Parts: sequence; structure tokens; C-alpha cells
Amino acid sequence: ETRAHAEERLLKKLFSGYNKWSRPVANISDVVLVRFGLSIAQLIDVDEKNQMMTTNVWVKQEWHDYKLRWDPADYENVTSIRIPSELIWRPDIVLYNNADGDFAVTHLTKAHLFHDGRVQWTPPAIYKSSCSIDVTFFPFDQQNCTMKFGSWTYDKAKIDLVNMHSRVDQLDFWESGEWVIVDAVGTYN
Amino acid sequence: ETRAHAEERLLKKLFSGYNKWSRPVANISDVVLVRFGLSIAQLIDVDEKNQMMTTNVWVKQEWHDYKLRWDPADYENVTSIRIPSELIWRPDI
Amino acid sequence: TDTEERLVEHLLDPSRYNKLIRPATNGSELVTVQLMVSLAQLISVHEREQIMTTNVWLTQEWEDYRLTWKPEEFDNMKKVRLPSKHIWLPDVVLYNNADGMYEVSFYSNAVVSYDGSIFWLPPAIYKSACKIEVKHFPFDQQNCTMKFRSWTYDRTEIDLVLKSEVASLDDFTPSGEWDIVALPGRRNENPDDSTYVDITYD
Amino acid sequence: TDTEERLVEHLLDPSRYNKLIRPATNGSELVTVQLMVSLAQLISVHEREQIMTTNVWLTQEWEDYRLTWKPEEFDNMKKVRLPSKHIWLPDVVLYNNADGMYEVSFYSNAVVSYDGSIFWLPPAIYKSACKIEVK
Amino acid sequence: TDTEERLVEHLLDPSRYNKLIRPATNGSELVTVQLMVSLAQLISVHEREQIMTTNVWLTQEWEDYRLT
Ligand SMILES: *[C@@H]1O[C@H](CO)[C@@H](O[C@@H]2O[C@H](CO)[C@@H](O[C@@H]3O[C@H](CO)[C@@H](O)[C@H](O)[C@@H]3O)[C@H](O)[C@H]2NC(C)=O)[C@H](O)[C@H]1NC(C)=O
Ligand SMILES: *[C@@H]1O[C@H](CO)[C@@H](O)[C@H](O)[C@H]1NC(C)=O
Ligand SMILES: *[C@@H]1O[C@H](CO)[C@@H](O)[C@H](O)[C@H]1NC(C)=O
Ligand SMILES: *[C@@H]1O[C@H](CO)[C@@H](O)[C@H](O)[C@H]1NC(C)=O
Ligand SMILES: *[C@@H]1O[C@H](CO)[C@@H](O)[C@H](O)[C@H]1NC(C)=O
Ligand SMILES: *[C@@H]1O[C@H](CO)[C@@H](O)[C@H](O)[C@H]1NC(C)=O
Ligand SMILES: CC(=O)OCC[N+](C)(C)C
Ligand SMILES: [Ca+2]
Ligand SMILES: [Ca+2]
Repeated sequence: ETRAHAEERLLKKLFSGYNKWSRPVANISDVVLVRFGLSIAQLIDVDEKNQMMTTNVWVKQEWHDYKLRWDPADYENVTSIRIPSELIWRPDIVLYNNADGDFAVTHLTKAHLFHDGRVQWTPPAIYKSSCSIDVTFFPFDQQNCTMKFGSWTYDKAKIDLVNMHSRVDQLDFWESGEWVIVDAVGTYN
Repeated sequence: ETRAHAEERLLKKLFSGYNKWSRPVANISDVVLVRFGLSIAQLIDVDEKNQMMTTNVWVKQEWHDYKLRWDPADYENVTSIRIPSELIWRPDI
Repeated sequence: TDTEERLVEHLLDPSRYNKLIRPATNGSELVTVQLMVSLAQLISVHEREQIMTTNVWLTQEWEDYRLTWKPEEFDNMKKVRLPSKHIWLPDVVLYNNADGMYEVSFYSNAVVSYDGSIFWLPPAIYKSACKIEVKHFPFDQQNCTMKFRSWTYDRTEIDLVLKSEVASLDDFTPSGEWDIVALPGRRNENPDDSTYVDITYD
Repeated sequence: TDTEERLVEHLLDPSRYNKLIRPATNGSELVTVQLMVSLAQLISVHEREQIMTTNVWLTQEWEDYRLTWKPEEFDNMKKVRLPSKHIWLPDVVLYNNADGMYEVSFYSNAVVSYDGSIFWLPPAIYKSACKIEVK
Repeated sequence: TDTEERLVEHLLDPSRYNKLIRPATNGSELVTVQLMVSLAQLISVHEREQIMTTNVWLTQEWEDYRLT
């Protein structure tokens, strides 16, 4: 009756025969559609001399797992749960143009899992990426630093990326006092 | 029959009752002779102001484990193997 | 003590305690987490990078109804230490940090009372970004804030509340370069979100 | 899919596959590993420290006869992705590195073909020591 | 030796020895720890940063009735 017992029963049922090393699609021809977005927490540093940009972002990911499904009516109307993201399959989205940092997400927060198989995973990440610096009009210069994200080992026929939103989310942005973000748009390639 | 299968059998045999926390001597009075050497890869820095030397070296060590012996004739003539060093007893140099 | 071993084995028995489940029953009730930052030392304030480094304890308290026992059956034992990695924790982190270090530094043991009250006091070294006001330098007073949230659970699952209205200086060592003036704490909701809650210290 | 996860469990089953053992077959033979370095960016050359920093993708290819399967028995699957941390890897490292970082940075998956061919392409940020000519 | 390995397995056996529990026979009993600091080298004193760096061997002695 209690919610904790129902949640324990659900967790036991879900991970009974779950394989985290297998792409979670019922049919091999199916594509794992991963909705990808960014949210910039702050622009820590733009290093003109070293031509690196350091950003604090939240990597917002959302996909569907066909094995992590349940009917809430059988589990005391439990509609979603938080599970460690290291227990389940995740896409291997990495930053291509990394420089002096980590290629992949390393924090591995909990993933929000919904009764219909939807998984929302929004880990944070400090990225140090390379960008060419144009100092023709310094100190009146405007820089254009890019971040390239994509899966490392799954081609378009297996994992496909979708722009959650055109513009990088800046609701929780920490204004720096040295730079202003004129535009921050993600382009699918 | 394949070298990999014989090596798997050997690995199962060697670590059946192996303890990595116990000094590897057949007799308590025995001494573990550790042949020790250094091979310098590069002298990274000699910090005179802080009075420190930074070196990149290979710490060559060599001892005998009396519980890690086998007959190669019983394992498809497997004469040696590479094992993780954290699975076995090592001197605390 | 054999009694303490027996109690620790009984409490964390996997058949009856799962740390992946939030201790909220009878519907998705709220787990109220009391927060109290104690400032051990103000390590530094690097003005050029606008980063303040502090050494604090992130005192946290909540109630876990699954970690109760009868003291009479365990030699009148009224408290026990349990490893924090083995019990459900409210993943309260520093959100406004720079250098991307969110969690506590050590993950010390949690002190569990026989009535299910958890008292966790982990040490943390935090590098928090703050806005430097250079107008009156070198006679300047800075206002550097530390924002604390849970990066796992929202206001509908855990409620963050302030144990006291000011950060504690009970174990503070004066910095020598910066002088503490005030360390108030405030609990912030969002009138139009209903899933946002944070505790900020100025 | 169910068949894909069945294959993955079958291949990496520790009772039949040990990742500490070299995939040597036909006796005391040797495993041939093919290397190819792809320079993705020359991040920097630090003359004063004599360190070159590069972003490279290190292609490593070898054949592991233990990771073979019949495509007919597994719904005509010709290749699968396996975590590189759970298979035998040749411990290929950058020897002349400065900063004491030998291994690749990410440890991506390894693409395994049904005949045992392993294709690994991890990215790496490498800092190697080189002699700067100042003349 | 075989005897040493047997003893080490007996002592550290997690079934009978929990390393997270203080070795106090009674609830009110307390464990006495003896400390001694040996200064191997005073590496540096940084006046600006106000830090002393030392190389010390910290002797620590106590009793564990479970390791008998
Ligand atoms: C240090 O910095 C913080 C953050 O910038 C300052 O906090 C802000 O202080 C103002 C003035 O007290 C607050 O506005 C007032 O809020 C109350 C409460 O709702 C309202 O009744 C008033 O009408 C007014 O709107 C503001 O909410 C507050 N913001 C935050 C995020 O805390 C703080 O004042 C600064 N302190 C010093 C000494 O510089
Ligand atoms: C998988 O999808 C393909 C393409 O539509 C289809 O031909 C095949 O029958 C599907 N497999 C199953 C098991 O439904
Ligand atoms: C189940 O919970 C949802 C909220 O998550 C609520 O809207 C719905 O009414 C509940 N249904 C029942 C049958 O309790
Ligand atoms: C910034 O760079 C991107 C890709 O290099 C390009 O598509 C875009 O037009 C640039 N914007 C400006 C304002 O230069
Ligand atoms: C171990 O060595 C000592 C010294 O030579 C000897 O007295 C003793 O018998 C040896 N023990 C065994 C079991 O051989
Ligand atoms: C065993 O292998 C060694 C090389 O490691 C070789 O010299 C020797 O002749 C081999 N013996 C047999 C019986 O195969
Ligand atoms: C298969 C594989 O690992 O490819 C890595 C390189 N990339 C992302 C350009 C395809
Ligand atoms: Ca800068
Ligand atoms: Ca020097």
C-alpha cells in the first residue's frame, strides 16, 4: 500500500533482466531519438591567449527506453522514479572539439524515468573547448566559439539527435560582467 | 587446446586459494629478495628555488612468489603470463 | 561492539532498506531537509577570477522512517553511525559554483537516532562564483552568495528548510585578509514554478 | 532488442570470456594490432616547457576469435557495440608523453564484427615531450 | 606461508570482522589512541600563503580486541 513498497516492487521488476549495454529498441531497425539541448550555467573563462572557452552547462538529454515501461495502476499510481544513470543505457554524446578537459559527461546524476519509457537525464558538465580567437578589433572584438556534440560510436541509423530548442537556454545564466552572449544557437549537422 | 584456454585454466588454478595480503614465502624464516633498479625516462625538472627534483623513472622490481608456480607442460607450454599487479602481493617500496 | 554490529546489519539489510527509494510513504509526501552551513574558514577571494573559496560543513538533517529501532533490544543504544554512501541522501549541492565541483568533499558518516532522525555533517571545499564590486577598492565590501539546491529532487519530493537564519561561526578561523560581516540565509521558492526551492547564503 | 542483449550477454559472459587473456590462437602466436593516428587538432606547442598538446583519434584494430558469432542465430546481426572496458584491449599507450598520462581519454565502445574483428577509435588529449630547436 | 595466509584470512574475514565498527567491548568503553609525530623534513614555509609544508611520520597505536 505504502509508496515505498510499491517503488521497491517497481524497481525490482524493471531491472530484473535489464541489459545496460544494449541499445534500448524493440526492433533493430528502430532509431533511438535523443532530444539534445544545452543550458549554460555560466561562461567561466574565455582564454584569448590559449584560445579556449570554459563553460558550465547542463547537458539536457531525453530518449525512450522500451524496457523501462510500466503501468502506474499496478504500482500505487507511481508515474515516475529517479534512478542512478549508471544503472541504465545512455547515449555516448561527447564534445568533439575538447581541449584540456573531458570528452564525455562525468558527473552521472540520477535520471528521471517516466512510466511510458521516457528518460530525462540532465547532468552538469564543465567543458574546455577550442575556439579560434579573432582579435582584429580588440577590445571591441566579438568572438564566435563553438561546441560540437555528437554520439561517438552510433551512426545516424542507430542514434539520431533532435534539437530540443533552437537557442541555448539562459534562464539560469550567471552574468559574467566581461562578455555578453549575443547569440547561442545549436545547428544540426 | 588454444593458448587462451590453457591460460584461462592456469589463471583459475593459480588464484584458487591465493592471498595477496600474505608475504609469499614457503617458510616464515625466509626472506623475500626483491631485486630493485631504476631506469630514468627523463629528468623533468630541477626546481632550485623549491629544492626539488622531478624525475620520470621506471621502478624495476623482481621477487619470487612460491604460490605462483606451474608446470608449462600442463598448460600447452605456457611459460609466462601478464596479470594485473593489484591481484598479487607486491613489496611496499 | 557486537550489539552495534548487529544493529548496523539489521538497519542496512537490503531486504528491508533500499537507498534508491526516498523515505516518503502514504503518497508522495515531502521529505523535509534542514540545512545549516557552518563556515570553517574563508580560504580566499580571488578578485581577478571572481571566485571565493570557503571551507564549510554542510549540516543536513532529515527523518528516515526506515532506520528506526527499539533501544531496549540493542542494549539501550540510542544512536549509531552509518556510512552515508549506504543510506538515501538528499543530493544537496552548490549550484552557483565555479570549477564544477558540486558535491561535498568527504562523504562522512551519518549519525542515526533511534527515532529515524539523520544528522549528516560532511565537510566541503567550495569555489563559488561571486560578483566583485570594484568601485571602492581597496576599501571594498563584497557580497558573495552561495546557492544550495538538490540536483535530484524538486520541491514536490523534498523541501529545503533553514535550521537557522544565519550561517554558524561556531568553528571559524579568521581569514586575516577578509572580515566576516554577516552570513544570513534565505529560503527561496518560485511563485510561478512550484518545483523550485533553493537556500542561499549571503 | 531482445536478440541484441542476448548476444551481448553471451559474448561477455565471464564464465566463457576472460578479458585478462590475450586472444592468441593456433598456439604461441601473436595478436596483430593495427594503429592509425588521426590528428583532430594541434591544441598547442609550449616551447618553454617543450610539450606538444594534440587532440587525436587513435584507431586500434585487432581480431579476437572469442567474440565471434553466427549471424543466423542472432537475427542476422553483423556487428554489435561492446564496452571497451569489458573486452581484452592491447594496452597501447603514448610512451614519450609528458604529464604521465598514458591511456586514451574517453574509452568509447568498440565495434565488433561477427567474425571477431574489433574496431576501436577512442579520442585522446595527449601531451608529448619534444625537443624544441630555438636556433 | 600457509599458516600466515590462513591467519590473515581468519582475521580480515568480513563475515566476522566489520571494519566500520569501533572496537569497543562495551557501549561506554572508549578506545585509546596513542599519537606521536616524527618530523622527517620541514619542506617549506610560505609566508604569503601562510602555509607550512612538512613530511611527518604519524605514529598511531591502539588496541583491537577483534584482531587477536
Ligand atoms: C547581497 O546580494 C543579494 C543578492 O543580490 C541581495 O539580495 C537582495 O536584496 C534585496 C534588498 O533586500 C531584496 O529585495 C527585497 O526583497 C524583499 C523580500 O521579498 C522584498 O520585500 C523587498 O520589497 C525587496 O524586493 C532581494 O529579494 C534580494 N535578492 C536575493 C536573491 O536575495 C542582498 O540585499 C545583498 N546584500 C548586501 C548587504 O549587499
Ligand atoms: C522491424 O522493422 C522492419 C522495417 O519496418 C520490419 O520489416 C520488421 O518486420 C520489423 N521487425 C519486427 C520483429 O517487427
Ligand atoms: C495519479 O497521480 C497523478 C499525479 O502524478 C494524479 O494526477 C492522478 O489523479 C493520480 N491517479 C489516481 C488514480 O490516484
Ligand atoms: C559563428 O560561427 C558559425 C559556425 O562557425 C557560423 O555558422 C555563424 O554564422 C557564425 N556567426 C557569426 C556572427 O560570425
Ligand atoms: C624454516 O626454516 C627454519 C630455519 O632453517 C627451520 O628450522 C624450519 O624447520 C623451517 N620450516 C620448515 C617447515 O621447513
Ligand atoms: C615452449 O615454448 C618455448 C618458447 O616460449 C620454446 O622455446 C619451447 O621449445 C616450447 N616447448 C614445447 C614443448 O613446445
Ligand atoms: C566508430 C567510432 O568510434 O567512431 C569514432 C569517431 N567518429 C565519432 C568520427 C565516428
Ligand atoms: Ca579571459
Ligand atoms: Ca628549473
